[PDB]
Amino acid sequence: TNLCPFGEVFNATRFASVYAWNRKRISNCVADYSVLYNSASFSTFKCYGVSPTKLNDLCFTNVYADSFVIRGDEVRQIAPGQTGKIADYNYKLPDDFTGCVIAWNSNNLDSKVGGNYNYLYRLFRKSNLKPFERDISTEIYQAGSTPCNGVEGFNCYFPLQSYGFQPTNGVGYQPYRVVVLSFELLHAPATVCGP
Amino acid sequence: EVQLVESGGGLVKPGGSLRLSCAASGFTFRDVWMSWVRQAPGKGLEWVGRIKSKIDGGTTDYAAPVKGRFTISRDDSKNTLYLQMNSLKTEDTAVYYCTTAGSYYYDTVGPGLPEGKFDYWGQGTLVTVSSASTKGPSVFPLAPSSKSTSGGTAALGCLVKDYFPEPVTVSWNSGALTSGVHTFPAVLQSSGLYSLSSVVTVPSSSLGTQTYICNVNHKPSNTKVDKKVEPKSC
Amino acid sequence: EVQLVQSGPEVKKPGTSVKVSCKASGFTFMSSAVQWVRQARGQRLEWIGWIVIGSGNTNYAQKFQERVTITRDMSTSTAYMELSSLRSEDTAVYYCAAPYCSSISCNDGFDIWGQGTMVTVSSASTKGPSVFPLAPSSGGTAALGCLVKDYFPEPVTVSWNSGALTSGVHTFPAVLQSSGLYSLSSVVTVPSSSLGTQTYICNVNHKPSNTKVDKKVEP
Amino acid sequence: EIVLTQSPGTLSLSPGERATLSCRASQSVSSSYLAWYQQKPGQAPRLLIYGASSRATGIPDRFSGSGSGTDFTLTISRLEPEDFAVYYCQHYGSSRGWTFGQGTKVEIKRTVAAPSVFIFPPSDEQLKSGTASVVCLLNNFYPREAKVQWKVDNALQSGNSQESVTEQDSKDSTYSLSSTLTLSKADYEKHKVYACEVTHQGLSSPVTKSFNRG
Amino acid sequence: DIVMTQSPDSLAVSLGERATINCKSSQSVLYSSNNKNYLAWYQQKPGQPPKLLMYWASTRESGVPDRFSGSGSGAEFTLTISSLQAEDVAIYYCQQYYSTLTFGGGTKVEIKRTVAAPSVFIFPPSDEQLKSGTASVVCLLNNFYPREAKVQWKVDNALQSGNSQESVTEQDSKDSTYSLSSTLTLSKADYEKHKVYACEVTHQGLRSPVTKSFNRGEC
Ligand SMILES: *[C@@H]1O[C@H](CO)[C@@H](O)[C@H](O)[C@H]1NC(C)=O
Repeated sequence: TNLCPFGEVFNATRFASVYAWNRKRISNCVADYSVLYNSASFSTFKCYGVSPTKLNDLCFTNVYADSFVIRGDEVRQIAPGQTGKIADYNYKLPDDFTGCVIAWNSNNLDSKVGGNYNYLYRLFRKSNLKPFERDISTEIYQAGSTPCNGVEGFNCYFPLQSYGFQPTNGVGYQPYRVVVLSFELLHAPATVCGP
Repeated sequence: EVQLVESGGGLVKPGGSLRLSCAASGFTFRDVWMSWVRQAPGKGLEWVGRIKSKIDGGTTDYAAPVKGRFTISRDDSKNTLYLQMNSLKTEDTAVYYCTTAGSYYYDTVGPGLPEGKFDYWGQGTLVTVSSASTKGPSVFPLAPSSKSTSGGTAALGCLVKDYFPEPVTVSWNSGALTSGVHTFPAVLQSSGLYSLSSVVTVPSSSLGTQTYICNVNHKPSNTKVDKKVEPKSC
Repeated sequence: EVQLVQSGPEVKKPGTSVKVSCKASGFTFMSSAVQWVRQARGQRLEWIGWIVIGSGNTNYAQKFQERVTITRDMSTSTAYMELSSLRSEDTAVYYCAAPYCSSISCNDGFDIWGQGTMVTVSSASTKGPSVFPLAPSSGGTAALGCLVKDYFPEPVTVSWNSGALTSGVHTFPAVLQSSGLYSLSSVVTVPSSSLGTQTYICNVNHKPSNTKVDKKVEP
Repeated sequence: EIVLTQSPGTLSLSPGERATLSCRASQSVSSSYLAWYQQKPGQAPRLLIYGASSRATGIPDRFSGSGSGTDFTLTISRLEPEDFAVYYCQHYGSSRGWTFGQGTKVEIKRTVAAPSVFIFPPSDEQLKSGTASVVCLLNNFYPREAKVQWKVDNALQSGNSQESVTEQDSKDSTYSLSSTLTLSKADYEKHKVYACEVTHQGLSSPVTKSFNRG
Repeated sequence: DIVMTQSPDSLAVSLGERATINCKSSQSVLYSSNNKNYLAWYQQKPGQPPKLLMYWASTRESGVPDRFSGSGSGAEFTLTISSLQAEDVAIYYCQQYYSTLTFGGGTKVEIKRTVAAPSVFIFPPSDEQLKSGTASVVCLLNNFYPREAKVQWKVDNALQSGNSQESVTEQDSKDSTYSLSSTLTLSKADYEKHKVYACEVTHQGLRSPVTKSFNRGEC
């Protein structure tokens, strides 16, 4: 039958910025999670609440695949119960997370001579995010009591900021492509199963 | 080698049409936002139009002077960029560049550049819009003499006279002689034709032995001339 | 308790640079911003630039846009400003300023200020002052003093009778002579009647060289 | 960038009077980003007013800011003794281009006092170094402007005088300044009459003190 | 459209002197999302395609010398060659890539140089041209500075007028001189009724106006 189109997610050309991260629903297919572990060399493949060796034996209502790009020293924030700019302001996993996160170094794809300034993250925000929330706002962040009126200045700062992804950067500061697999088990029929 | 090779220009009557094209090699073309930039003779650079890669939508953008008449397109299977010009005006007379400029700040290519560079331009194709007719040039020698001699060196040259339109190309001895060649900018005579001079200094010792032949090629009139330039007693 | 503490005074030679620090303690630094200001001796306030601690985004005055840098270390709650290619006209006092912030929001004005950092830019070298007397030479009220001449860098302090003589004591600001060294005078007014009975010794301290001098002043 | 101009340069007011300080902008600017600072000598600036009309935490009521567009005013209703200082306005709109004014000094007003002028001969100990320092002293006078001309014998001297003036006293609210003529030892021993000429508002006619040596 | 405008239009300094170019945009080209100015500088020499010099306002392209330094922010930018060299004689355009692509008017940078007098040469018509009814006499001036050069054709000492045209070269990249060719064109009939054909050159580096001439009975 139909194979789950993991090539479209993992092998995409353009990846979303972390603040405007990207969800892809997966349904009506059979996934070979064993092959996914050995499909390549991933620098990270932490599973949560499931063993990927025995994930091929379960069925789920639907599977959500979230993908984006972050720094190397921020991949550790893509885990339950984390803190930091990426976890608090960009992409937040729940404490009861039941899925695997996956990452690999993408200096070959997402860094540029003189600086790649197309990859952005959220710097300022009024509050931390709820799990799986996504804020793509762009309004000037009011830090004082004076209203900003859509104009940058003192105490009026633009909410987003860009990685200066350079090829000669250290691997901690290099771009990494994260892909998070969420598994949902509801009262409905299950359309995504192993072999 | 990464290279941009434009082609398909010359003389075209006003209100007419013409397709420029640019053949690229040496890089992954399909990932680059290519633009055309033009330059009227003696004037500055003027952006004509960009087309984005297929990954980023393929959306085109044109400048107002040409929006409504020009059409840019790709053939990624042949790594060629096109520019369709219709209802041509005399203010379109310019040399046209295909270029990768403006792209690397947005496109998907990474740091692995084949030569550490990302900004590339072709040599350029000139388009003359004119209701005038083509005319081949007359090639006349400028003979070396005691009147063109000082300190062991001797100037000689070629006269490329009464032609339309630009350009002509001039090489000496089939490209063997290159050192010391000056080609003067063409001047537009009032009759509407062009004229320029190509000179080269040589050691006068050789004048009795060496053969100097200037090869003039004028593409729009399909005229090719090879002229022996011999010494004359003055 | 809520403050900005800057570096110590600097003496610098032309062509070099200088990096002043500004460590904040007492408030939410990561949401604040630091601006940099200088002011020469007895002159107006000159704006240098400012940085946003959360982003590090900087903006310098057109006057310094080439030869100035402003940076921040969040882990030490410190802003730095670096001025390149120091000239004599850079001899000034440098200030950092920030608005108080809390866990909630920030103030809408630069209300916190540092102590101020003196930066002397000169080609001179450290030297101890040669103090000289001003001869006291009416029916009453006489004038005497001493002259602190040729020293570098600033400052020098002047006491009279080890802090006993305070009324009528005028210690003037220094001036910068052509030779590149400073020179300042000090004066007291004393009753002419007790010119011979009372003994007047003026005390001088120039800490940048450990030079300390007391000098008697007699008619 | 934008330019701010404060008016006037100096205010001469007594305690309890009313000071009006003006700050005029070269272009129209937003009231949200105009501030006023106070500064005593040796201290850092101190924020009185922000947002043109708001007082910073703990500023007495007698400080009041007003304005909009290009004309901004700071008013001190009844002048306290702890209020005589230098005042600056600052515009800080946009992320770039901020500026200060040239500043207005506010000083205590008092009845005119004339200077008592003292001239000083150089020390014998100093002549051994090769240079001579003649010193003129003006003591406890108001107002602050004055002129001290140096006359050697009867030759007016120019280009070899340096001046230095104090802050006005907190007791008698007067000023004091010193001018030090500088000459080489050789040029000093050639002339005999060294005179210091002082003009001041409180002086009916100019005052000359001098000595005979050299 | 976003509109680029440069000042000045032309620029001339001695070897090793400082050259500056200015660029003004209609809107700001500072992108808030990354605090980057989206503009570049290009250099172009005659007959060549332009070469990228600077991008992101200040980022040098590889191979560009250190004399080149981009600066500015928002809508006001400056390109500065710190010590102009003989091979920087070109036209320098500023380009924005913030919204599509727009180039400025360009700025021509030229080298001020020590005076050089020209070498005057002269060629008579070809028998091939005379076969067709016309006689073109060429005059050639070699390696002169400044550019201002007066070339008058005399024919048996009769000043000519309206029958000659000139062409100047690019300023040389090595010794910064100019060359020039002036073509006098007569009919074959009018050409044979006269004897002496002369090229008279007035130039600054010449004491008296120099003449290169030839006789038709000696050619
Ligand atoms: C992505 O492509 C590579 C080779 O093109 C392949 O080995 C890999 O399995 C692909 N990814 C997925 C998820 O299928």
